[PDB]
Amino acid sequence: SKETLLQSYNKRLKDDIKSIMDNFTEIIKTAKIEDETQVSRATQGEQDNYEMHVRAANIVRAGESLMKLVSDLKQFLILNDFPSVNEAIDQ
Amino acid sequence: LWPWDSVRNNLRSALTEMCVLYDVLSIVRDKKFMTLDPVSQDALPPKQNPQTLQLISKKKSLAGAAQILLKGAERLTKSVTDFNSELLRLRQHWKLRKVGDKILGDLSYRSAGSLFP
Amino acid sequence: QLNTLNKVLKHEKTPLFRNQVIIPLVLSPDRDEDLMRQTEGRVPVFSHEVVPDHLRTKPDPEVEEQEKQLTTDAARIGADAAQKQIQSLNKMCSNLLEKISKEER
Amino acid sequence: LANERLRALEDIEREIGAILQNAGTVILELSKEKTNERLLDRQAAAFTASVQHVEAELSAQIRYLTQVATGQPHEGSSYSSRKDCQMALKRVDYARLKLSDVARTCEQMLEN
Repeated sequence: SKETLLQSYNKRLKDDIKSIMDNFTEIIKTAKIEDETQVSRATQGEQDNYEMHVRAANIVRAGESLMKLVSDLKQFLILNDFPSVNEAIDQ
Repeated sequence: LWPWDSVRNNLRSALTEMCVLYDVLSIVRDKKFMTLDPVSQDALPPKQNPQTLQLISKKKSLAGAAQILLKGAERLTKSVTDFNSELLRLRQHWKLRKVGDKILGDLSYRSAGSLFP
Repeated sequence: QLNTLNKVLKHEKTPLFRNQVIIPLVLSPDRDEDLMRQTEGRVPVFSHEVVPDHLRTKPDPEVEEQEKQLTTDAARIGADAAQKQIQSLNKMCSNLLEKISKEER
Repeated sequence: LANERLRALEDIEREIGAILQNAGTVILELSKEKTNERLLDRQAAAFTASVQHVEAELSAQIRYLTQVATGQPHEGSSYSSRKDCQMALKRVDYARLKLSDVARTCEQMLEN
C-alpha cells in the first residue's frame, strides 16, 4: 500500500534526527574535563579519541542518510502528483 | 583478499593479545594453579594529567573530529554545485508508473482509444 | 558498549583490583587437561617463556615516547593555567550542555 | 509545482550548512582562547535553528504526501494531438517537394 511507505519515511526521519541529536549530546557528555581515578590516563585518552572519531563518522553517515531521504521524496512526489501531471498535459 | 590484509594483521594481532588478556583473566578466576591476595599500594601524581590530556583529547581528537566534519562538509558543498531532472521531461511527454521497484512506461495508443491487444 | 560497560564496571562500586598480589603456586611443565578445557584449546606447556608472557607489564615503546612528550608538554607554562583552564572549559561546557538540553521541552 | 523542487534543493543546502556550522563550533571549543563566547552562543543558535527548520520542512512535506497519495497509475496522456501535429508537418513537407519540382521545370523552360 501507500501508508506503509510514508510511515517508513516518517520512521527514518525521526530515527535519524534523534540519532544525530543523541550523538551530539553524548559528544558533550564526554566533553567534561575532570580528574582521573584508576583509569590509566593514556588508555581512555586514546579510546575517547577513537569514540569521537567514530561519532563524527556517525554524524557524516546521518547527513548522507538525510540526503538519500531527500532524493527519495523528490522521486515520489513527481511520479504520483496528480495536480502537477495535469498542468503539463494542458500545456 | 590482497586488500584489507593489513587491517587483518592489526586485528588478528590485537586478537592474539586480547586472547592473552582473556588468558590472564582465565587464570584470574583461578585459586588453583595460582592464589589471589589483596594488598594495596600508592602512586603519587606527576601533574593533573587527566584533565590536561583530556583537553588534548579535544585538541587532537576533536581536531580529527572537526576535520572530518569539515571534510564531509567540503565534500558535500562541492558535490551539490541530474537523474531526477531528466525524469521531469520524460514524465512531461510520456506516461510513467512505478510498480515493485522499477519504473515503467507505455507506448500504445490504448488510453487514446485503441483495443489492439 | 564494550568500552563503557567495562569502564564503569571497573571504576565505581568495586573492591580494588590494583591491590592483588599475583603469585602462582607452581610451574606445570606438562600438558594438563585443566588448561585445555579451562581455556578452550590454548596454553601450551607452562614454562619460563610464558611466565613473563603472562606476567608482562612493560608496554610498547611508542607510548613510552608519548609519555616523554607528556613530560615535555608539562614543561611548558603550568601551575597557573592547568587549573584555570579546567575551570573555564568545565564551566562553558556545562553551560553549553545546559542550553542545548534545556530547549527540548 | 516547481516550487516543491526548489524548496527541496534549498533544504539540501541547509543540510550541508548545519554540518559546516557544527564543525565550526567544535573548532572553537578546542582552542584555548575561546573568547567569542557571544559568538559561541551564535553558533549554538545556528545549530539549533538549522536542525529545527530542516525537520520542520520534511515533516510538512510528508503530511502533504499523505494527502495526495492514492496508489493508482493515472492513465491520462497527450498522444493524439501529437500525432495530428506530426501529420500536418509532413503534409507541408510534401507541398515543399512538389513546389521545388515545378520550379525546376519552369526554370529550364525559361532559358533557351
